[PDB]
Amino acid sequence: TPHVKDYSFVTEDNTFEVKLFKNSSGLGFSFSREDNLIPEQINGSIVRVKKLFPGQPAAESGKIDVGDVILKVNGAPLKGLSQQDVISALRGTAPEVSLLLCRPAPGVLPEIDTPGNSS
Amino acid sequence: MFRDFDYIADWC
Repeated sequence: TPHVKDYSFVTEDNTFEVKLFKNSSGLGFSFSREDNLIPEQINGSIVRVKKLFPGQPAAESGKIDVGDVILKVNGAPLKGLSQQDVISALRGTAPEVSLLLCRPAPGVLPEIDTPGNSS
Repeated sequence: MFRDFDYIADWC
């Protein structure tokens, strides 16, 4: 799995904060919240990136991958969150969007694969 | 089992 590194400060066994800015219009990235790993503890789901295109706010952000793990959103822990709160936070009135990004090691979590062939 | 509770379909 040829993986090129961008910055040493960025590893796969640590958490790195990700700051963003308010965007406009819809149609863009998508956040998946469908859990199935440990659905034993209701009210405590998690959020992850499902789709993402190059040149998008999340793109220029610096670095993102389909599966990223957000631990905190502008100070909103994954402690019981509605399905309309996250989105609202993405465009919240806040001045800036500061969230924590976590990227565990390869094996802990599965790999997301959306439609599209390969060649 | 072949069922759920809530779903999602919102993006930006």
